[PDB]
Formats: sequence, C-alpha cells, structure tokens
Amino acid sequence: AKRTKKVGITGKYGVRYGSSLRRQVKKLEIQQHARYDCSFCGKKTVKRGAAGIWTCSCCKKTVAGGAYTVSTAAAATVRSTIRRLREMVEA
Amino acid sequence: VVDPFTRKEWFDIKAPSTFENRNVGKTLVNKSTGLKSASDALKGRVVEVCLADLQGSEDHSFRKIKLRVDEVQGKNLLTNFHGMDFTTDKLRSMVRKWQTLIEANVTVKTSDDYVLRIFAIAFTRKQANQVKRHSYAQSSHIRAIRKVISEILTKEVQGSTLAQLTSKLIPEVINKEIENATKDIFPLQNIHVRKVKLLKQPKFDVGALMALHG
Amino acid sequence: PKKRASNGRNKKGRGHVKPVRCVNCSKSIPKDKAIKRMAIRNIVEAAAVRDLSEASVYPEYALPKTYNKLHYCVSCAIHARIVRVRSREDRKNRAPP
Amino acid sequence: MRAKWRKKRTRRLKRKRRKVRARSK
Amino acid sequence: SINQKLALVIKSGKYTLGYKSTVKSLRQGKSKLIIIAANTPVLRKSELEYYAMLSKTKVYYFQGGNNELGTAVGKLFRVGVVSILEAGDSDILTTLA
Amino acid sequence: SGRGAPLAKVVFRDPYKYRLREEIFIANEGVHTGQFIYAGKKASLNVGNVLPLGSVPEGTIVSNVEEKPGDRGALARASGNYVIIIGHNPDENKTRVRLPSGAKKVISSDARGVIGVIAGGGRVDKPLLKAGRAFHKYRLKRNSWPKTRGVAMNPVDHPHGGGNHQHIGKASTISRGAVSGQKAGLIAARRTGLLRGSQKTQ
Amino acid sequence: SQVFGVARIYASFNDTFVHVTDLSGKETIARVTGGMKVKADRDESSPYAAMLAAQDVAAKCKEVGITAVHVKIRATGGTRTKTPGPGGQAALRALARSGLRIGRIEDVTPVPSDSTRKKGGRRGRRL
RNA sequence: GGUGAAAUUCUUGGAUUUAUUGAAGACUAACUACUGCGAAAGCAUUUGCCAAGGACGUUUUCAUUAAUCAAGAACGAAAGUUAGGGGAUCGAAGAUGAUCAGAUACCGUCGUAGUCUUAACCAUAAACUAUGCCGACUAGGGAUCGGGUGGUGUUUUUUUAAUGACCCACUCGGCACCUUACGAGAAAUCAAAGUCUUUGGGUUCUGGGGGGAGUAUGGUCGCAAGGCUGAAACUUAAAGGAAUU
Ligand SMILES: [Mg+2]
Ligand SMILES: [Mg+2]
Ligand SMILES: [Mg+2]
Ligand SMILES: [Mg+2]
Ligand SMILES: [Mg+2]
Ligand SMILES: [Mg+2]
Ligand SMILES: [Mg+2]
Ligand SMILES: [Mg+2]
Ligand SMILES: [Mg+2]
Ligand SMILES: [Mg+2]
Ligand SMILES: [Mg+2]
Ligand SMILES: [Mg+2]
Ligand SMILES: [Mg+2]
Ligand SMILES: [Mg+2]
Ligand SMILES: [Mg+2]
Ligand SMILES: [Mg+2]
Ligand SMILES: [Mg+2]
Ligand SMILES: [Mg+2]
Ligand SMILES: [Mg+2]
Ligand SMILES: [Mg+2]
Ligand SMILES: [Mg+2]
Ligand SMILES: [Mg+2]
Ligand SMILES: [Mg+2]
Ligand SMILES: [Mg+2]
Ligand SMILES: [Mg+2]
Ligand SMILES: [Mg+2]
Ligand SMILES: [Zn+2]
Ligand SMILES: [Zn+2]
Repeated sequence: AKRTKKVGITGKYGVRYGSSLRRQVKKLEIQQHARYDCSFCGKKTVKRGAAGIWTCSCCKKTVAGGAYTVSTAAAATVRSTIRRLREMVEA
Repeated sequence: VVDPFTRKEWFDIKAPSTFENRNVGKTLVNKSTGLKSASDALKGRVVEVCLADLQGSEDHSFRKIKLRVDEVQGKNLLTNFHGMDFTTDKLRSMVRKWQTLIEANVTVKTSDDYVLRIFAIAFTRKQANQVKRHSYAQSSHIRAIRKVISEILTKEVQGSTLAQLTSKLIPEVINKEIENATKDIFPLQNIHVRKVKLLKQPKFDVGALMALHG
Repeated sequence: PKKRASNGRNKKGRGHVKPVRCVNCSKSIPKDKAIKRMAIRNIVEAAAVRDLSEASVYPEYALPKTYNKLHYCVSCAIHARIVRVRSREDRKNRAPP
Repeated sequence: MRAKWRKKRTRRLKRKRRKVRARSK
Repeated sequence: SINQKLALVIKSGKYTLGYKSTVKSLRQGKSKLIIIAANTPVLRKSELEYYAMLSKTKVYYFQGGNNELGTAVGKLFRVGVVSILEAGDSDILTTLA
Repeated sequence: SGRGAPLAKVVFRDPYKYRLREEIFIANEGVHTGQFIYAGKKASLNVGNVLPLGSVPEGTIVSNVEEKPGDRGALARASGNYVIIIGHNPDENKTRVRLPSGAKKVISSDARGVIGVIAGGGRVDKPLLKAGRAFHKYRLKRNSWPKTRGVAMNPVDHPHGGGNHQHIGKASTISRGAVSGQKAGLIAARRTGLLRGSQKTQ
Repeated sequence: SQVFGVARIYASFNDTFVHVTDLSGKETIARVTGGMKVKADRDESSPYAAMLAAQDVAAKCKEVGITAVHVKIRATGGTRTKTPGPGGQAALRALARSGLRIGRIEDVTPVPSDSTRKKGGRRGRRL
C-alpha cells in the first residue's frame, strides 16, 4: 500500500526545510543506508556508519569509501588512472 | 646600429648514412659565448628536405623526411631520423571521388627501442574491363585489408632498428607486400605507407649514433 | 506550390544528413543540399610559369597544383557562383557543363 | 505579424493572466 | 566457452560444490579438476592448491567471483569452488583447460 | 571526531627493536582492513602505499603529501582532496604538483605522498538542513557557532555596529595594512560581487 | 649548388607574410610584410603591396646569404577560407623574378579533420 | 587585426609570424554519391566485447497463429530545467566600436548561460514525402545497393586450377531517376494522387467558410517553461488553392 507519493524516507521531515532541500537529502540518505555488495566475500552486506567507513556484516571487512556511498566516482576513475600508470612501469 | 648579421655564426648540415647525398645546407646560430653558448641551447632542430633532393630521382617527388639534429662537432652537425610525411598535393591528388579510401596504422617498437606509428593509405581500382562507373569495396573487404596491412606493418617494424626500417621504406618494399596479400581481396591501386611519426626514443648512446657516419 | 521534386537537393531514403558551413558566409547547410565545386588550380598562374622554370633548379620538375572542395549556401552560391538561374524546364537539366 | 511572434505574444499574455489570477486563489 | 563446457559437465557428469566437499574429494583422489572463484580468499586458494598437487589434481582459476561461478554451475546460490568428479560428454579434463 | 575523513591504523615492525609500531594514517579511499601497505622509495604504485613524489609518473594522484621531505604529511588531507603530480625537474629533483585549491606548488622529489584520494568524499554535498546538525558539527570542532553579525551589534562591539537601520556604513573591503579591531569584512578583497563566468584557474 | 632556405609565404586576405628562415626553421631572417609597404589599411594585402615587400624581402635574403629558397605557401586555414589570398601569386613571382632560385615548393595550409565550429552562427554572416 | 570602408582591440609585454614541445575539450574533414541502415528521432576514425535486424537461400518447422487499431505504453532533433563533472570551440544575454534621422539589430570586439558528459526531467519541430497501414490489379526504360542461380565470359600464373575482383543474362527484395499515360486531377502535377456518378477489398485517423483562437474554462501531466484535452458570445463576404496575362 503505497504510503507516500514522493517523500519516501524523507517523510520524517514533515513540512519543514523546503521541498528542494529535502530532495537533495533523500538522495544521499538513500545512498547512505543501503546494503552494498562486498567485493571481498560476495554477499551484499557492506553497510555504513561514520561517513567514510563501510564494513561487511559477515567476513567483517571494512573499506574506506565515500561519505554517503561506497565508491565515489572520483575514487573510481583515480583507480583506473593508477592502474594505467602502474602497468606503464612494468613494461 | 646593431645588425646581428655581423654577429651570428654559421654551420653546415650533414645527413645520415642511408641516402644518396649527405651534404644538406647551412644554418645561423650565434657566437659560442660562455654562459649560453651556440652549442647547448639549440641544434636540437629538424630539417624538412624532400628525399628526391636527398636521393636524386623524381620518382621520389613526394615523401618528405624530417632530420632531427642530435650531435655536433666542429662546424659539422650530423642528423638522424625524426619522421616522414607526404606532400600535401600528392595526397590531395590520390583522393579522387568514385573510389573507396582505406587508412590504417599501428604503434610499434623496434630493437633499437624507437617507438613509432606508421600509416598506410590505399584506394580501390577499377578492373581494366569494368563497366560500372564507381567500383567500391564491401566494408568487409575494407576491414580485412586493414587486418592484413596491420598484419604486414607490425612485422617490418620491430624488425631491427628503424635505421633498417629506413632502409626498408626507401625502396618501397612494404608497398608491394601489401598489394600482394591484397590482390586476393580487392584491386587496390595507389598503396603507400604515406606517413610515420616518432614519439619516444631511448637514451642518447653516443656510440650507436656514429654508426651511420664517416 | 512545390517547385522541385527533390525539394532542394539529393536526399531520399535518409531523413537527416549532417550540415556543412558555407565557405564564404559560414552559413550552415545540409551537405546533401550544399552546392559544391572542386577547386583544382595551379600555384603559379598564366604568367608566373615561365618566370618559374627560368630561375629554378630541377627542370620544370613537377608543377603541382592545389586541390580543395568548396561548399556554398545557396544564398552565396547564387550571389556569385554557379547557378544564376534556370528557366522552369531548364531547371530540370542536371548536365554539368 | 510573424506567426511565431504571435505565438510568443499570447504565450506571455497567458503567463500574465496566469499570474494575475493567482492573487485570488 | 569455459562456461559452455562446465554447463555440459553439470548436465551429464558428477560434481560437488563447496569447500569442505572438494577437500573430501581431493583426499579421496576423486577430483579430476577443481575450479576456484576469483574472489575466493588466497589462504583457501593456497590450501586447495596444496591439497590439489598432493592429489596431483589440476586447478583452473575461474576468472570470476563466487556469485558468477554459482551461475555457471547453474545454481541460484553462490559457490566458491567446484570439484569435477566425473566429466560427462564434455572435454574440460582434456582441452586447453 | 571532528574530522571529515576516516583514519587508518597501520602497524609496522620496528626495524631496530623487537616490537610493533602503530601509525595513524588518513584512510585513502579504497584502502581496507587487512590490506598490506608499502612505504618506501622502491615501493610499487598502488592505492594506499606511500612513495616519494619523485618516484611516481606524472598524472599520479597522491594525498597527505609533505611540503618538505619527512615532515610526515601536510597537503591534501581533508575528506575528498588530493594533489596531482604535473611534472618533474630531475636535476634539482623537484616535482610540480597542483594542490586542491588549484595553486601549483613545487616541492622536493623526496617529499612523500600516499597514492589515491582521502576517503569520505562528497560529505559537503548533503544539506545540514537545520541548526542542530550544525550544532553537533561544531560541538566537536571549536566554539565557532553560531555567528552574530557585526551589523546587529552596538558600535562598542564591531566596526559594523549601530545606526538606526542595520547597515555596514562604509566599504567592507578592509586593507591588508589594517590593524586588529579593524579587519572585519572582506579582508584584502581584490574583487567582490557575484562571480559570473567560469572559475578554475588556467 | 646554391645556398638553400625556406620562404613560407602566408598570404591571407588583408595582409601577406613573406619571411625567410633557415632550412631548419629555428633561425629566421628578413621578414618585412605586405602591411609594411603601404599605409592604407585597405591596401594591406594587394599584390602591388606584396610585390614591394617581396623586393625588400629578397634584398636581405641575398644581403645575408641565401641564393636559393623553397617556398611553403599558406592561407589562413584552420576554420577559415582555406583558399590562397591575392598577394601570394604576386609575391612568389616577385621573388623568383628577383634573381632567386626556386625548388620544390608545396602548400602548408592547415586543414583539419573538421571541427571547432566556425564563427558567425548557423544563419551566416548576412550582409 | 578585422571589414564595403573604418574603428573599438593587440603590440619592450618582442606582438603578427617562426621553431621545437606540451596540455584541454570538441569534432570526425578530403573518400561522401540522386550511396547504405534504423520504427521514427537519427546514424560516417580504429579495434575488442555485447546482444539485435532485413533482404535472400530453403523438397526444414508450426498451421490461421493474422490485418488495422479508441484506452494504454516504448522511443522521441534542437532548445530548455534539476544535480555533479566539463567548460577548447562557437556563442541567446549583457557591454561595446561603428553605421543610421534613429539602429535596442544587421557588421566588428569582449563574452555570461549554453554548446560536451553522467543521473534525472521535458515530449515539442516545416519531427515533411506537408501524401496512414495491410492486400490485389493496371506500362515501358536504362543505372544502382543486397541476396541468389546460370558460365568450354574477361583478368590475376604457379603448371593448370581454387580463389578474388571484373563482364554478360535472369530472378527476388531496397533507395531513386528517365520516358510515356491507358488513367487521375481545379490545376501544378501524379505508377499512384490510377483501377469513383460504370460511385463498395480490410481497417485506423482528421476536416466541414474566414476571424474570434488553439484564446476562455474545467480536467490532467510537468520543478519550471510549458504538453494534452479544448468551447463560446460576437464579428464577418470572403479568406483560400492552382494556373494565365
Ligand atoms: Mg514562392
Ligand atoms: Mg534535407
Ligand atoms: Mg527531419
Ligand atoms: Mg496576496
Ligand atoms: Mg557558542
Ligand atoms: Mg548570523
Ligand atoms: Mg554571518
Ligand atoms: Mg541591537
Ligand atoms: Mg571603519
Ligand atoms: Mg567602532
Ligand atoms: Mg552600522
Ligand atoms: Mg542591511
Ligand atoms: Mg569571437
Ligand atoms: Mg544579402
Ligand atoms: Mg575520417
Ligand atoms: Mg479512461
Ligand atoms: Mg563555455
Ligand atoms: Mg546587444
Ligand atoms: Mg551603440
Ligand atoms: Mg538589447
Ligand atoms: Mg505537432
Ligand atoms: Mg522536407
Ligand atoms: Mg511519391
Ligand atoms: Mg556466379
Ligand atoms: Mg517500373
Ligand atoms: Mg501542479
Ligand atoms: Zn564480506
Ligand atoms: Zn554563404
């Protein structure tokens, strides 16, 4: 039974702060509570707490990542750049 | 009341081994004044002379060569290889309507670890009985020819020290090996390497440079 | 009413073709609709040819020309270049000469 | 007047009556 | 493909999924080939690799996580390692693998 | 606490005494528990390792870089920041980098950095939404919140104070040569007003 | 036989540029151009101007030492008319006619794999 | 430097030019055509990967499963909007130099958004062939794209083939042109706009003088701009189309 038409988690804020502020939050809020896939163990159990810190339910591995998401776009490009330049200095 | 003409020194340019003539021309630099003398600041230059002037015959009217200048001694600055191009007009004259163009290229190294990228152009040809006025290829012909051109070009390079690649290009050896493997696919008149650029060279090695000198 | 079966130039079965920028006024114009002329002309001219091979090394040696395409924007192609007008049934004829 | 400029004309004219009517919603 | 043949082995031969059983299968000399998922932690890979050569069993490093290998063996759960006990009409035992 | 970015506790062996020695790094995004970190001139070019800016090709992306060798890390430490190597002068062994502010410094090639970016990035994208969130923020940094505006104070209190309406009264661009009790407003401001046009230094 | 050099005539419209350099390029000599020999700002490119500047050109060209020179003619190019200006055909003439020698000239008009939208908007420079 | 001609501008800061080299983003020149493909928008550098498609070949298979479609839905140029990135180029806005009686423009300088990209919206273009889809029939011609069949056709030589490209005849299915016109039309023209007063193959949609007006109003979608749906009172003898002079 569809409870809200657009606020979603952001319904906690009731009417306050103005629609465009809550939209911006709802986005990062959904980003920051969600269960993510563990690159190490496979299962989808990387949750957050303390922006930047992402740890896995079982196998208990903790990955530094983005403030509200596990891999921030920039970090991911920086990876491939570091890949790129590394392989430049093996051959 | 200066006229640096009364001031500049002169110099004469010498070409490398694998050509006909080595005497190129002259140049102006400066007085070899200590603290920015006429040696270290410049002469790491190039010269664009058509190899038909560097070989002599006119079956070489196109095909410009760049000669980078690397070492200097006693009014005599020997040069090495830096690149090769085509005259604008030649290309402009090969590209005619009613026919397919085909270009391919590859980056590749050598023993003497000069990395480079060679090019390759080729146009279709009409069979000499052909009635239909345009004679295009099949875009799978086109992909195959590039594969073979890319098959053939990768072997010539990394075949020993572009100075031999020099000795490989000057007599147009590559051009026919292309056309030979090609004839099974499409006619392809007007095949040339058409270009090669130089992008990374290894450490100076004053020894090997004087291999083409005397 | 309509006054050209081609509506303009050379496009049936396609829907959209990329434009070109006029060589005189830089107006955009679809390539299928853009009056074109190959510019082939020597470097030297009617008179400088004799003056060329006179004070020159390499006997006459090539005389290589310059080659390029031109793209006109009917507005420009009419102002100077090759149409000027054709009559009703003169319009149809696509013989170059 | 050019058809499209008369389109823009009445576009604005609507946005003003749209606006004016809202003083009273 | 390498999946293509695994998929055959799944449908015509015998196998076992998981870590405890492939070792029971390595100790009994039964495994003809074990397949190790990319993300399987090294220590397990090491131990399987050690158990392998003691059994003189060949090892194929599946380029892929356990989530994918479970798909390749046609299962809806994740699998970290596989043990081919008998290859069916497939040829993985005697191909480039 | 009071930090944008997570830290990374990284234990090494004491080459000179039998003991462990724990260091506190700023976690570079992507590093993880149980990872091996490599710190040294002759170390390899992976996210997490610490390498002297001379030993990395240009285009490299390093964080927590020292301004003089061995000062144990000054530049690019806030959540999401880094510096980019943009060239080397092997003789004099300098290295040119671009800091997060856009300014381009040139420091020793023996200055050390750690390959990657700092974790916790994008934190400032989320609105605070309310005083309390700000409150708890500054509750853990310093007593800098909330801010009364000098323009709502009496003249005893501020260069901007007083008047019968609230108004700054004189140019709020104060000069460098100003003196304590004078510098409030836009100190040394060489331009002012809404920044039209694109930013991002050439 | 002679002593070589490069001419590199850039003859756009509204000016023409003739200047000789070493066959290597890094060292230039004797530049004076077509806007240098008239003062009308509408005759800054006319052949009659590039001529008088070709005369001054070859002067230092021999007063320094070049008895022969190859030319590399060139228009504006890039995203422009791609076509030779009027004061190029005058200049080449009035520099070979100055007792200089000519060998193996070509064109160096920059021509792109088209891009970088031309100036003046999709409707054209309408005048 | 730029232009009809000028001027605003750039120049001890060595401009413009030259040379060697580097960085950024965008674009894909010449080849390019009465050339291909996609439902349309639209699609033009290489290579790898991913699934997709028509035509064709067919003594395979299923056997009426189909045609066209209110509601509903996928996609949908450019611009424009939200949030990041990007921001070379050209460039609404604005500011200028000129021109002008004036000149808020045309021309020149600067140049904000924009132009590119990711996630999301927006759903409109002369989105055009101003021409619905399926089926049948009605008339000649020479080019071409794809597929196929026929060959003591040419060309490649190696030792002759095989190949590949080329030539000739035919046959499907494409994009188009030519010439006629039985026929059609108000004509311009049209192998469909033909096979209609000798008026019926199936089906979807829209129009009913011109203004008023795609306006008012309600409903609905949209962050917005705006999209869809959409009247009337009143006014008016023309408005319009094609061809001739
Ligand atoms: Mg008309
Ligand atoms: Mg068109
Ligand atoms: Mg269209
Ligand atoms: Mg009110
Ligand atoms: Mg306080
Ligand atoms: Mg306050
Ligand atoms: Mg304040
Ligand atoms: Mg007060
Ligand atoms: Mg004061
Ligand atoms: Mg005071
Ligand atoms: Mg006050
Ligand atoms: Mg105030
Ligand atoms: Mg401009
Ligand atoms: Mg006009
Ligand atoms: Mg191209
Ligand atoms: Mg309904
Ligand atoms: Mg911009
Ligand atoms: Mg204005
Ligand atoms: Mg004005
Ligand atoms: Mg205005
Ligand atoms: Mg419409
Ligand atoms: Mg149209
Ligand atoms: Mg039609
Ligand atoms: Mg056949
Ligand atoms: Mg027919
Ligand atoms: Mg609403
Ligand atoms: Zn895990
Ligand atoms: Zn034009």
